[PDB]
Amino acid sequence: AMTPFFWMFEEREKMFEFYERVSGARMHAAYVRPGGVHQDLPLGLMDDIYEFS
Amino acid sequence: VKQDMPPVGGYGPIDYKRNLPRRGLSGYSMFAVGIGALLFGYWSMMRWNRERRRLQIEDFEARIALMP
Repeated sequence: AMTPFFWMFEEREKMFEFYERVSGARMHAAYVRPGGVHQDLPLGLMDDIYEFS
Repeated sequence: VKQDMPPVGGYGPIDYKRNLPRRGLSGYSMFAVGIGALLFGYWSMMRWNRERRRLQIEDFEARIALMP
């Protein structure tokens, strides 16, 4: 089942772009301190989440 | 003023339905059109084969008249 692998990995690349813009890591975004979220999200993100949804 | 990232007055909804059209023909209609084109091919096949046998009999008559 070779291809939907690639399709949903394109989707997962979009979500890695969101993780990159939020933290800066590709995948190992620490970003969650004990006691809240460190360094809150920048402006221009929620509508991008909306379009992705 | 403050400059967080809020949603502007509420956003639109996004669907959560397994949206499936299930289009295409039924069993009877697809079945009948397949068998109909099949029978069309059979009739044309029968016609070409019997006219071809006529010509092949003519070829037999050629070898008969040629032989002695």
